[PDB]
Amino acid sequence: SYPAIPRIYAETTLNMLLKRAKKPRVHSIDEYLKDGGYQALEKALNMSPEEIIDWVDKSTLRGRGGAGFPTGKKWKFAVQNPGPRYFICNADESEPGTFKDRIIIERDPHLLIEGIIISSYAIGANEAYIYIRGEYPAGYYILRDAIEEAKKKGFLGKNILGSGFDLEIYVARGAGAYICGEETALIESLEGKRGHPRLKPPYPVQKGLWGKPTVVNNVETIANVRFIISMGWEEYRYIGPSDYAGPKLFPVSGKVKKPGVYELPMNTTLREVIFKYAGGTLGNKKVKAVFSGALDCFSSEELDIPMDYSPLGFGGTGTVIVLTEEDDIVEAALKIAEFYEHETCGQCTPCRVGCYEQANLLEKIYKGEATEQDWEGFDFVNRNIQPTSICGLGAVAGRLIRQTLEKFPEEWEKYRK
Amino acid sequence: RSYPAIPRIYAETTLNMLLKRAKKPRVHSIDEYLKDGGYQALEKALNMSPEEIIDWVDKSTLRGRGGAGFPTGKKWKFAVQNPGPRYFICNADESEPGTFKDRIIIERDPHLLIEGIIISSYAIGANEAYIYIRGEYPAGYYILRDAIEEAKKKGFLGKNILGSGFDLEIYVARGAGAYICGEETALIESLEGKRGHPRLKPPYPVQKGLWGKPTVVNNVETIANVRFIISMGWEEYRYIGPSDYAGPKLFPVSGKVKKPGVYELPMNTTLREVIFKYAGGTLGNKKVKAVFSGALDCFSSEELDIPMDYSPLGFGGTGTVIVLTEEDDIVEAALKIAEFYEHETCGQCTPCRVGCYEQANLLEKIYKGEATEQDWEGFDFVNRNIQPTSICGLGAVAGRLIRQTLEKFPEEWEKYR
Amino acid sequence: EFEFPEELKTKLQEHINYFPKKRQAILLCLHEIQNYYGYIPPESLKPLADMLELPLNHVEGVVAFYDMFDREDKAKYRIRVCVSIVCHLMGTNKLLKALENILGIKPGEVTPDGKFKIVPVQCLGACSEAPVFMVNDDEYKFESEVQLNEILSRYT
Amino acid sequence: EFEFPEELKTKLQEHINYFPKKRQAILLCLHEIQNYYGYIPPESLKPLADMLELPLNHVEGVVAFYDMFDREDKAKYRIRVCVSIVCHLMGTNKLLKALENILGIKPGEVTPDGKFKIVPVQCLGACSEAPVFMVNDDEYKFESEVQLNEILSRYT
Ligand SMILES: Cc1cc2nc3c(=O)[nH]c(=O)nc-3n(C[C@H](O)[C@H](O)[C@H](O)COP(=O)(O)O)c2cc1C
Ligand SMILES: Cc1cc2nc3c(=O)[nH]c(=O)nc-3n(C[C@H](O)[C@H](O)[C@H](O)COP(=O)(O)O)c2cc1C
Ligand code: SF4
Ligand code: SF4
Ligand code: FES
Ligand code: FES
Ligand SMILES: [Cl-]
Ligand SMILES: [Cl-]
Ligand SMILES: [Cl-]
Ligand code: NA
Ligand code: NA
Ligand code: NA
Ligand code: NA
Ligand code: NA
Ligand code: NA
Ligand code: NA
Ligand code: NA
Ligand code: NA
Ligand code: NA
Ligand code: NA
Repeated sequence: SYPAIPRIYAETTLNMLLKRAKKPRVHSIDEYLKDGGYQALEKALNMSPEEIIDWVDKSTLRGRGGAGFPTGKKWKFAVQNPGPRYFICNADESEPGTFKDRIIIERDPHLLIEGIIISSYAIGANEAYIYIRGEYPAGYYILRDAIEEAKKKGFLGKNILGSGFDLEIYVARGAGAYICGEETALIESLEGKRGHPRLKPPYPVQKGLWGKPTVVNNVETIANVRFIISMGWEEYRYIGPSDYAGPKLFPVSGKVKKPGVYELPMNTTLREVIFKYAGGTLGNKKVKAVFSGALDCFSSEELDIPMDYSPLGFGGTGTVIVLTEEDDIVEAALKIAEFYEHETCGQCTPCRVGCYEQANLLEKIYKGEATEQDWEGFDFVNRNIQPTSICGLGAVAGRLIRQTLEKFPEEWEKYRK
Repeated sequence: RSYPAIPRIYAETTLNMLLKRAKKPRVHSIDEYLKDGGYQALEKALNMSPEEIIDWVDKSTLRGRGGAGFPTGKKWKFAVQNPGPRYFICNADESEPGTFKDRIIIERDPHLLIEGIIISSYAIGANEAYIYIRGEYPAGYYILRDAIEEAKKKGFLGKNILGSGFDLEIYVARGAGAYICGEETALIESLEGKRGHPRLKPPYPVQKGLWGKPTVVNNVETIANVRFIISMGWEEYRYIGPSDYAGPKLFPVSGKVKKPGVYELPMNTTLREVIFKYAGGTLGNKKVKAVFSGALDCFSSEELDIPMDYSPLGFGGTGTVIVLTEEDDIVEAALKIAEFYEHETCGQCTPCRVGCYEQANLLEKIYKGEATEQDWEGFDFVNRNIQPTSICGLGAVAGRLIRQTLEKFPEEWEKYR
Repeated sequence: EFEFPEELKTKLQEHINYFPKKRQAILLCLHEIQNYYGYIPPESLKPLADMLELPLNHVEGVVAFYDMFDREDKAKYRIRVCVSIVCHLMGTNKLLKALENILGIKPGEVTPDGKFKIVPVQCLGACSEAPVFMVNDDEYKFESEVQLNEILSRYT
Repeated sequence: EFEFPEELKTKLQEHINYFPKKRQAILLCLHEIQNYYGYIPPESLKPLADMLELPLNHVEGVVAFYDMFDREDKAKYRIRVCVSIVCHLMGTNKLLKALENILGIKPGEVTPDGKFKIVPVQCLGACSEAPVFMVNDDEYKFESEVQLNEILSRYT
């Protein structure tokens, strides 16, 4: 018995990450084994760590946490440095509009766990961690139980299936800080401290948990490892376009008829996501904007871009928040400002002060109480959150809002007039 | 999305239960249904034992709406006294002349029915359920299919529904022209892929049914009540209308009234009130000559003050009211009824097979003025000798209405002789 | 010889896969066949029986029993006219007259172009909207000839 | 004189023993304490500190930082209402209006009986089911007041 979870709609054209998680329920180990679960692990333990790294490299799998760093190269970087090494699954998923990782956690834990074990073995880590946000309590208990199940079927513990490889997966809980999704702050939290990002360099692959080589990979990244081993890198790359191959999860919300998670190839266009898959818009209103989480803002001019990692592609995490023609852009921007205000950890002064002032001033604008100086101030702080910032939050806390200013001037101008 | 054209049957309720949404002539999809507390009775049901649900439905006093008035909870009790697997079947064959009350649940408020099916199936330990819907309701069929998909998406169907450990799949089957497939044993024969031939009873479906296993067949309207029993509790439900015939009843009114349509009323309403207070009186303010209770009973203008309940002096049947006014030829009407039974006898029993044909063929001769004196005496005799050796109720009732027109309108028949 | 075009065969196989037992899918398969061909081709029955793992006489008997199925006349649109009590009381005869005036056929007949067949049927469960008729899956109240002509103009 | 009752002390020790190093169990411990009492007592921190082999101010620093922890208001049931972008578009304010109508409180406030506290939170990662709320660990989409009133009747 687990806490109540809303039944998010899930749909797939590729039937990989959502083969089971398209069904809104906990798939336990037996049902997992039935479809050939844990056989990729078995195959992996009969391979060298170097070869697994090679396959993940050649698959062109890239991180799904937002920074988009090649996974195999990441792993290769860590194994250049003496052990012991640690593997961390990043399940903090707290950016507005993003709910894709949780459906893997809640419906198909063993897809995740199988990935962690292969990955850990690939980098020689005997200690792995899932860091899951505190507001995902059902995910927490589902993971713990699925870990117990894996242990009893002999997939975890010492000398896993006679291989000589030992592994324990510990499940840690967050407690309300979006910044703890930043990998260095994640590691700080795991070491029992506040979620304060560390200055880079050094980089975790060199110096992370207890100063030791540490690979942090997103849940959805890890969800792909089973498949790369199972089908081989060459069959894997045949999925979608040669350039950006592989399955990808798109959490679609806002003013669409069918909000939910969609598993699609990355040659899909943003327009297709909205109109082909998510049923179009509510009331068939015209799309005004798409928020790529709390990162970017695309106009209705920019729908025909691919959902990939090309220069001109959507990028980000595939998070699609749809706003239609009656949605007030300033109102929406304020909500973004508020998020950043609540999530700056405050160690960098321009970020600390910017996030605060951007929200406070924008709220005055919104309420029609801004002075002429408040307006110029707002403009100014929005351009000056980033300086001296030691992590990406401060780099992007102004980004989306700046884009709305540049793409919807007429609607802002009305607030100024 | 897009469904076949359905006439917009008028609906009106003084109780606002079965016809709460279905008073509005359109499809009510899951979101609207949830907004009105949809599927919350299912949630409460799954936190009770099946035994309690059976108990509540028993104490509700709910009696079958399909025509035979068998107490619904008791029916469930009998089934669960036999070992599983068990099956649940929603009878949506509704093919009796004058009866269109079930279709408006199906087409307008499908989730009310689906909710009821799930609770009922859980009550009897059935993991497989069917809706058997007549082939001449294509819109209903596509609406039900779509609604089931919506239910799966929100996790009300499938495996381990809402963490309860209860599994259910609902399959939708379509009839293909045959009124007899509404008789429960013949329905079951059809579901097995055979002709609709009723089986000899005993044994009864609750003991030996679909694939010889314990089977509960319930009428659409019956199942539409289950939501209200769990939601309100059996005591409050029992308080609707007269205590001996409690709960909402649907009443399809047709023929020579101002407001033909389906009325949701308590069962202490009189036939007279149905016609004049609710259905707007008669066309042209003509005098009522008769009310056909579908193709089952014929009531004179002297019999309008009876209750629309299941008492011995009440209306009975399915509450189907077809109103005939002073200029309607009763013999012409009797012919149409004889023709119905002619077309619908399955033929297994000789007196039914031959009687249904002869009653119609001879009465056609009477109506057309071409009957010999022997034809008159024949018709009288065949009318009294359809029932002998009958396996099912069709042959028992094929002459009933017609006999009543001969007793209650002798002067009109004498004009034909 | 006779085989199902794959487009039809796929839908057929879906129905067969839909219920737990293949033979349950017989009525759905037959609806599908009558939708594809505008009728049930006699030749179509042996290969259906194969797919259902049923004897042919079983499926023949089933086709014979259920009145919606037609093995004799190909029609693009089946005009199902209710001939039971309520529709009779409220004007079935006026509907068929209007049908004859417009199409030039009576119950049981097909138009020369194969387009329309009048099928007299029992109560369609819409008696408050009598007199009632269906055009394939679409269902309507008959009001008048002119109104009827406009509905039929929608079927091309 | 503040001491954790045995049942709690036991659960805390489980967490401290779960990770390789004791200090890694601080957030699990703090979730436990808040679950047990309905807030984080200030008196709990010193003894927690001793079990983790950490100084008190480290522990206090941690409580101040992590938004799920509350040292001020005891509540049986925390109603976490999402106030971020997607829930806002889809009807956070209707959710709050309905909460006020039922419970008589606004965000920040605790019922007199101390049974329900409304906690405004950032995106809960269920945006397709906006507007989203939790009641302790349970999570739900808000549909309407009547639907909400029924959900809340489950917490006694
Ligand atoms: C403010 C901030 C929040 C982040 N939140 C997450 C998160 O919730 N989940 C995640 O996997 N990565 C998150 N990241 C990215 C991580 O720092 C890191 O790039 C990622 O977890 C590595 O996994 P990947 O290489 O497989 O993408 C965040 C980064 C920043 C700057
Ligand atoms: C000829 C004949 C036709 C019937 N048609 C129907 C029908 O269309 N729908 C129905 O629910 N019951 C019909 N019945 C009654 C069923 O056999 C059975 O009593 C009923 O479906 C049980 O459900 P209930 O207890 O909820 O009424 C028919 C019975 C006979 C004899
Ligand atoms: S940029 Fe902002 S969030 Fe990142 S470390 Fe600095 S103050 Fe903290
Ligand atoms: S009574 Fe008539 S309809 Fe019923 S089984 Fe016998 S022949 Fe068939
Ligand atoms: S009598 Fe014609 S539809 Fe009922
Ligand atoms: S915006 Fe509310 S759950 Fe994401
Ligand atoms: Cl990062
Ligand atoms: Cl019966
Ligand atoms: Cl100290
Ligand atoms: Na989920
Ligand atoms: Na967190
Ligand atoms: Na980083
Ligand atoms: Na604000
Ligand atoms: Na039928
Ligand atoms: Na018929
Ligand atoms: Na009474
Ligand atoms: Na019909
Ligand atoms: Na260690
Ligand atoms: Na805080
Ligand atoms: Na959540």
